[PDB]
Amino acid sequence: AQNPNCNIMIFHPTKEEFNDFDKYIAYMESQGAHRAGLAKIIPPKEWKARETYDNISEILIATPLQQVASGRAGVFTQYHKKKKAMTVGEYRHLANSKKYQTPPHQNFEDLERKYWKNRIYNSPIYGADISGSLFDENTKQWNLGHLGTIQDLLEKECGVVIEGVNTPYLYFGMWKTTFAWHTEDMDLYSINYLHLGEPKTWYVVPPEHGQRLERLARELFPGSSRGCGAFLRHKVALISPTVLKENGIPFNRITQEAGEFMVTFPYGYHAGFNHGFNCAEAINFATPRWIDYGKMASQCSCGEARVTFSMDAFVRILQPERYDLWKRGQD
Ligand SMILES: O=C(O)CNC(=O)C(=O)O
Ligand SMILES: [Mg+2]
Ligand code: NI
Ligand SMILES: [Zn+2]
Repeated sequence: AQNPNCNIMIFHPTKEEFNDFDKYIAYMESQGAHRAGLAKIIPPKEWKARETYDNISEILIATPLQQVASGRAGVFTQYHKKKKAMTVGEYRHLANSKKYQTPPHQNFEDLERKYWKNRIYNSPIYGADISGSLFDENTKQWNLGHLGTIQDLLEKECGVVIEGVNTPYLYFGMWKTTFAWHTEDMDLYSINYLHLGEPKTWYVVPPEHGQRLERLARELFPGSSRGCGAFLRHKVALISPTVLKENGIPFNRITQEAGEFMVTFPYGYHAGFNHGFNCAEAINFATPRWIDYGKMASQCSCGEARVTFSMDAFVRILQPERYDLWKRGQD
């Protein structure tokens, strides 16, 4: 078996190998990359996502989210308070303010220490899930706005034609902005490109050990666990690496820098934080190997997790028994 310790792999494709997305994902998996839950892909040196980022300040962040923490430094939840709309220019200015900026630090490890020590005592503002793309239409390779769609994958593999579309989303982050422990909707893959700015640190549990994370999470968030059988779909729970180590949960960590791709694999739980002002673009995608994960994915039926028009069709076709009760959560 390739990659039996489930280490995060880093790939360096040539421009020639960067021409066929599906075939490169298949290559990565041949080398065991999926076992970790997360891989990094460094694009060829000749590739660029677009010519410059000089004209992005007028993008609107219609609902910035203030991420308010509760709990203890190692084990907390965050709630997202809606703030008034601001442009990307306004947001970058706010991110760079004395109140919100990244503190002085030695290296990524000192900054990670400061994050886990101090996160709960601040409420950074996140511009998340903004439909859109920053790829130039003339970028032909690994353009997250031109991938083949999950609907077409289901059609090619399974023969069923469904409604729905699949488009990318932009994330504008600042110091301490946080993504809680989750897998993707319907345990899909995701791909994330860091377009500009400061890094993003990721933590990931191997898919083969996801249930161990869930068991710990039920113990650490006992009331949430009673209220919903898949409460990590709410995307509010944080657990530090120290706590994961104390409880024997296998995981890995890696820092993504501007100009690099990350791929998360089906049922790879991940969490992380941003080092300072940045902009990422991400989209879900599927392969043939995904199909059985889609059939087995947990679902939120307390109704908190509340998810897309397009995810309806996936649940209807892959999880017809759940469909009924699931749609009660979403209506
Ligand atoms: O970048 C973020 O804030 C979160 N991204 C993801 O969880 C992802 O790409 O799967
Ligand atoms: Mg603009
Ligand atoms: Ni994700
Ligand atoms: Zn729920």
